[PDB]
Amino acid sequence: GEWEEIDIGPFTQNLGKFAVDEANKRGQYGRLTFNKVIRPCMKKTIYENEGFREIKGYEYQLYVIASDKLFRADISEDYKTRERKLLRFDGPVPPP
Repeated sequence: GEWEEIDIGPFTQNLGKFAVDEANKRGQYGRLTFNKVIRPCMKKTIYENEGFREIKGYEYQLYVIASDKLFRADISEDYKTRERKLLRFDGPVPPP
């Protein structure tokens, strides 16, 4: 089980804000207005495959409501620099 459901608290809500912010720069859905992240928020941890198998970072799967539409966002997050990248942002997706 590489995936782990995490809370949808302020940190996760801000992850959804990052997703909508990046989705707006992408422009695939035009200007979106972040509303909230809903359950479930899944986090997968990515490890070094060599040595002490340290954590490279994380990838999240978020269901983000933006402009009254439900989107599925996938975000990578580096472990050391916390720099985040929007991997995928698809919608409208069915309610999870």
